Amino acid sequence: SVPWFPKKISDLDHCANRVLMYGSELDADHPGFKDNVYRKRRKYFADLAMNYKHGDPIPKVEFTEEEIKTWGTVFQELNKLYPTHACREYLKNLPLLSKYCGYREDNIPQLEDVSNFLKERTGFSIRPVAGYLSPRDFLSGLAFRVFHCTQYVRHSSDPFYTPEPDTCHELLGHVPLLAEPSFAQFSQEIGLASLGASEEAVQKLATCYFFTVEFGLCKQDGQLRVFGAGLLSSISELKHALSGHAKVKPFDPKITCKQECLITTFQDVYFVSESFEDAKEKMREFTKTI
Ligand SMILES: CCn1c(=O)[nH]c(=O)c2c1nc(Cc1cn3c(n1)CCCC3)n2Cc1cccc(C(=O)NC[C@H](N)C(=O)OC)c1
Ligand SMILES: [Fe+3]
Repeated sequence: SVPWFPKKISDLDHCANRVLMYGSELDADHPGFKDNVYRKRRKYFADLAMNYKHGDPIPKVEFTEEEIKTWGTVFQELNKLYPTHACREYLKNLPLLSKYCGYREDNIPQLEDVSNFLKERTGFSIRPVAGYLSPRDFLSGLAFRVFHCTQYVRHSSDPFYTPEPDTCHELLGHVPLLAEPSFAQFSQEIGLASLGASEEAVQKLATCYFFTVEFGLCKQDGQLRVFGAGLLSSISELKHALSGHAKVKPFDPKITCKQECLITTFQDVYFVSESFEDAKEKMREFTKTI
């Protein structure tokens, strides 16, 4: 029996509010685990996502100057690295987001503006998410070109805190590539493949997603470049990825899906896609077997 899956974009209303672990219930090792002010702020962001329904404009948020500063610091340092690290598709769309969506050191972009930009570019849109979803539900969003996005900012105490996604990771890591048609097609086809798929096939697709969309490397004009959003929002690992101290394998779904996804350290291995079009072709061949 096929499990329930969303049939239209508004059906994600019934997936999105199935959060297994809420964004306000912080990890024990979270930098703001003892910060009562930060906890209330996270509960505010999580209620915004919980009350969101498809069709709504995404609520616009007044970030605090503390939150702006944290973004600014991350923004400054990553932008020094992008020209020598990021893939050409990333570098092409970043300036368009500074122009149209307010990407500045002194301004955190709003998800609604970014979502309206993505809709025009690739038909991708944003949905604020109140915490961790099952891989089935999270990936099911991509089937309708919906990216479930966190809206909160990481704790100001530790601005290089990379384990959980925050809105800095979404905006600097994911969005510039969701504005690229070839990548948007690749992402959506992961989403389509998981709709009603077995729990086994969902987990394999999630693992391929992790080592492409989140931590992928690609070869361009003979060079290794970064396109994974988790690398593009992590100063330390972005540098580590294109250094000679990291192990690298070609992207191959049948081998890639066996790799453990690490959470609290650098990845043990990164997979290199030849291009987004080729990765998409490899996933097409792979999904037919699962
Ligand atoms: C396909 C796998 N996947 C999934 O099955 N479900 C998701 O909901 C999900 C996801 N993949 C991303 C997107 C993502 C995740 N990461 C990065 N981008 C950048 C590198 C760090 C991890 N999400 C959305 C999401 C939203 C909110 C929280 C978490 C979360 O991982 N919380 C930390 C930890 N899980 C936790 O709850 O406490 C131990 C993830
Ligand atoms: Fe991510």
